Amino acid sequence: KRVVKGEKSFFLQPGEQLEQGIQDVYVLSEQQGLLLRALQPLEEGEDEEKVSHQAGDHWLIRGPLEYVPSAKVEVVEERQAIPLDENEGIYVQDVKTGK
Amino acid sequence: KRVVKGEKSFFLQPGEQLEQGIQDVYVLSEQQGLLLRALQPLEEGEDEEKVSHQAGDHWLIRGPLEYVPSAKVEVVEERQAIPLDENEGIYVQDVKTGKVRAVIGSTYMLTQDEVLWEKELPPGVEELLNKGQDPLADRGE
Repeated sequence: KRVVKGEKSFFLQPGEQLEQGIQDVYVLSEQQGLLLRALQPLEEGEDEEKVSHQAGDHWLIRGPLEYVPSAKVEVVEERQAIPLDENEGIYVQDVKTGK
Repeated sequence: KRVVKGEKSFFLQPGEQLEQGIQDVYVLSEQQGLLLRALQPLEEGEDEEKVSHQAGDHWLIRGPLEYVPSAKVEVVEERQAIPLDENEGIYVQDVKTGKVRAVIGSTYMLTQDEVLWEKELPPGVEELLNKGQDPLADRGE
């Protein structure tokens, strides 16, 4: 597969095909995040540092940004921030450790 | 038999055949593991060290990894990690030795040769556990 993003007009050459059609890019505020798992060992240098991810790793994207998924990356779930007043709280469970 | 993995396009030459078709590779997080038994003495150097396995050996694979089964390896069971809160636990039984114990605290995936044990209680004690919560509270009846 091959991912094409941006302003671009092209013809589908004989053999090529779109997977699901023309898709719109994820656009995210700071109240919004994406949970998305790797499928292969991959690298992505968005900032100066390089984040690596092994074959089954989930991770969380967040912030004012636009994100287009890679071919090696599947998107699992869209998250939102929970607006917590001071002296209000939730009970989270870190399921890797259990705490 | 012969196992072909990866991005590859080929023709089935005259005589050849697929065993069950185009199959998708096992992909595993750290909450997931595979139990899979050998059928012949085999070697596999995934890391620098070499693990050997005799003809009937089960073992457990775990982690962020992708795994394609060998022709000498049969897959028995898919495991998941049990999310255990602190001060919560399960009763595992190592069936090679027999020693049932209690593993309490962190999350736990049952290794090779471990099974879940069931703790039964004497009659009426379960009625005391579920019904009577706080004997300072509901001690009236």
